[PDB]
Amino acid sequence: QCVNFTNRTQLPSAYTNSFTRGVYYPDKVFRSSVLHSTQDLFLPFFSNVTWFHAIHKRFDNPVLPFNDGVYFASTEKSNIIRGWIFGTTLDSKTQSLLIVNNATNVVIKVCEFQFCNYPFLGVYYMESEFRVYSSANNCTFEYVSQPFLNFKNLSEFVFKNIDGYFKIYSKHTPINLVRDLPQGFSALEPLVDLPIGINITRFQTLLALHRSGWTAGAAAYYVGYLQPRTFLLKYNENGTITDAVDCALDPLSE
Amino acid sequence: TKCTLKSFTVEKGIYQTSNFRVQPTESIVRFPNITNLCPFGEVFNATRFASVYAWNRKRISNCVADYSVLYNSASFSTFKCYGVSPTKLNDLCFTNVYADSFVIRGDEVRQIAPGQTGTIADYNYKLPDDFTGCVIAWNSNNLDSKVGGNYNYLYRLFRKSNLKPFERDISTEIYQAGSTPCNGVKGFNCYFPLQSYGFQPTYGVGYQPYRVVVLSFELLHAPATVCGPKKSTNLVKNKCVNFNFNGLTGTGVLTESNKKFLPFQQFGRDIADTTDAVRDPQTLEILDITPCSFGGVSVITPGTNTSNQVAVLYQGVNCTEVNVFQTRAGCLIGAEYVNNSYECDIPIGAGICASYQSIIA
Amino acid sequence: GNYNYLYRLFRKSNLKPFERDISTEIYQAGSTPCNGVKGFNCYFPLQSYG
Ligand SMILES: *[C@@H]1O[C@H](CO)[C@@H](O[C@@H]2O[C@H](CO)[C@@H](O)[C@H](O)[C@H]2NC(C)=O)[C@H](O)[C@H]1NC(C)=O
Ligand SMILES: *[C@@H]1O[C@H](CO)[C@@H](O)[C@H](O)[C@H]1NC(C)=O
Ligand SMILES: *[C@@H]1O[C@H](CO)[C@@H](O)[C@H](O)[C@H]1NC(C)=O
Ligand SMILES: *[C@@H]1O[C@H](CO)[C@@H](O)[C@H](O)[C@H]1NC(C)=O
Ligand SMILES: *[C@@H]1O[C@H](CO)[C@@H](O)[C@H](O)[C@H]1NC(C)=O
Ligand SMILES: *[C@@H]1O[C@H](CO)[C@@H](O)[C@H](O)[C@H]1NC(C)=O
Ligand SMILES: *[C@@H]1O[C@H](CO)[C@@H](O)[C@H](O)[C@H]1NC(C)=O
Ligand SMILES: *[C@@H]1O[C@H](CO)[C@@H](O)[C@H](O)[C@H]1NC(C)=O
Repeated sequence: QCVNFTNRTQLPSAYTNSFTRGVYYPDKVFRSSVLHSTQDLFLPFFSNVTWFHAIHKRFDNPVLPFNDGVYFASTEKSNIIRGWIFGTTLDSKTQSLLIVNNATNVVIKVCEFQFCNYPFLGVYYMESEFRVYSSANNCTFEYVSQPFLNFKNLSEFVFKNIDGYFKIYSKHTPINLVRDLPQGFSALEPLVDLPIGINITRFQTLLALHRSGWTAGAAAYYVGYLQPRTFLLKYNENGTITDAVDCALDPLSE
Repeated sequence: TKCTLKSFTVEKGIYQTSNFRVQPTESIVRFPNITNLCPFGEVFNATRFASVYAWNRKRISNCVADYSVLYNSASFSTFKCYGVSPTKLNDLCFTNVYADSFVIRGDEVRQIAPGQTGTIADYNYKLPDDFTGCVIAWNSNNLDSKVGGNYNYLYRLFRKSNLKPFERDISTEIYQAGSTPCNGVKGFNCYFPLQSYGFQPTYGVGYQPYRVVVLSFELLHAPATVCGPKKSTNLVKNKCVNFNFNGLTGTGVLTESNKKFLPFQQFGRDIADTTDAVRDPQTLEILDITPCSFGGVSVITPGTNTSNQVAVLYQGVNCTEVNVFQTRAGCLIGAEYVNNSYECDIPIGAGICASYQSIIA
Repeated sequence: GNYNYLYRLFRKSNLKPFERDISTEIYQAGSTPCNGVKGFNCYFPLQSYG
């Protein structure tokens, strides 16, 4: 049941500095008290990350290209963000991906669906507004897992696609800053591989709409871009990445 | 020593002649837990089948394709394949499995073949010229045979043109054999194409039903989500054996480890990128890899002009894994360790020398 | 139809180079042994050319 939104206010997107955030484990290899240099598609330190807002009256629902891998972070509470969309055309021409988190479980369906111009969710003040897609035709792959969810919890995410292996990475990071990133270091532990092997070029985030007209919550989420480069990751005694260095950042790091 | 030196006389000294290597005892192959079987109960062993022109296509994907139960069942009358080895089905991996089921008579089983021209193939289900997959069939006289008539299972008898490979027709148009103008209305030379079977209790061999469920494989560029079963043998510890930890083959000694692996790490590497710890897949335990006790073998001899006695040094090898002395340079065999101290005659290493008085260390 | 030449379609184990097998015995292609008698999952090792 696709529905247009005629109450949109126009304001440019914000920007911020990625800081020392976005480090993920390159592989599943334990390493202790050794400085491992790896060549892998990483989010560059001190990079330019695009910032989107939701406030009530703004509503940022873009369709950005996946490029070669997208970093995603969300300083969020009350579960405004509850899923993602992946697919080239997102209509009845090419296959898409569906990620929906709700009161039962997370849904990972690899299906060719005809998405709306603005898909969304619903929280009327409990979810009772299931308007994401107006139709459903075919499905080829399907997966089931467990849910992954002043702002307290910032949920980093890194996605990649090498030979169709849709790796998903995340970490639970406590925070206290209402708006900007914290100052510190935290590696991103892997979750699950998704060997789907289809065409992925663009992605889209699903938002949970509130109702008191449609209400909007205080949301702040990020879209980082991964680039191929080299990193120097320092491993602690217990095997976690406690420090990282971007070899192409500045001459001292090189 | 003579053979290594390529001479029949050996001067006094210590010569490395070979390499000691603790050979492996057994080969260990271990893998994660065998779960999430393919639900073939509701596919091959269902209750109600379908007509041959309306075969039910079921997708068997993202499950470990166990073929032993399907292959070794005595209820299946015949197991036939054209392009794949029946006994190699456990070692094969596929993107997906096309599970299709239908019902045909006893003499129609030969028609299920690549390129066969029969009354069923050209109008119900036609195969390509390079088909893959094994066909499973069985006699269903115990259940399909009904005195009142088993007319539920139909078959498309005729159609205007031959079928392309892998085509399903659900239409119910009127066949036109002659030049009479028909507009969906039956007449002298216009009849319904679909007909019933003839499964009756009186009929014997050659006139009996054969339920046929066919598995087909596609091996496109998509990752091999469907694969075969893996065998996880017993686990050995504190022994130099070969091991296979999810493809990480090699030889080494496995012991209990106090290393705290993170909940996603399966392997552990040292500074020089050599695997020195593995998480056991079946039961999550960390096993240190210690290389098997290798080392050079040195033969301590005086000149052959003096004697033929020799002493053997196993460099860097503890004596328990090989007149037996434990020097810091390794295990020494054939030399008696005296408590006296002389000038060094034949150097062993770490302050120990050898001499011929019998060979003493 | 000439059916005077036959090929060893099925064999239990591989052949070494310049080694000939003439053992015209049964192939146990199933879990249940043939017991030396032809039957289900058991055929002649040599198949005539069509
Ligand atoms: C919501 O709005 C969007 C754009 O504002 C609509 O998308 C267009 O709809 C018109 C009307 O059918 C089509 O002619 C265009 O081709 C659509 N655009 C594209 C890019 O395809 C959308 O249909 C609206 N939703 C509903 C339910 O009307
Ligand atoms: C990021 O790029 C945008 C334009 O693409 C620019 O307006 C903004 O100032 C940049 N921010 C930083 C921190 O470089
Ligand atoms: C969560 O989404 C699934 C998607 O099919 C739906 O079946 C389920 O009812 C939803 N949960 C609730 C509480 O409505
Ligand atoms: C997709 O669905 C359409 C109709 O919904 C159907 O005609 C088409 O065959 C389907 N394709 C696949 C690959 O299932
Ligand atoms: C994937 O989609 C992009 C844009 O839609 C297109 O340029 C590309 O050719 C597609 N690749 C494949 C393999 O379909
Ligand atoms: C490593 O583990 C020990 C306990 O074994 C703990 O005291 C210490 O804080 C840990 N260090 C890090 C950096 O997590
Ligand atoms: C039918 O086949 C399935 C395949 O595993 C098996 O589990 C089931 O037991 C079979 N049915 C009967 C009645 O034996
Ligand atoms: C896997 O198999 C082992 C072997 O007994 C068992 O102990 C374990 O509970 C099983 N399950 C998991 C999730 O490891």
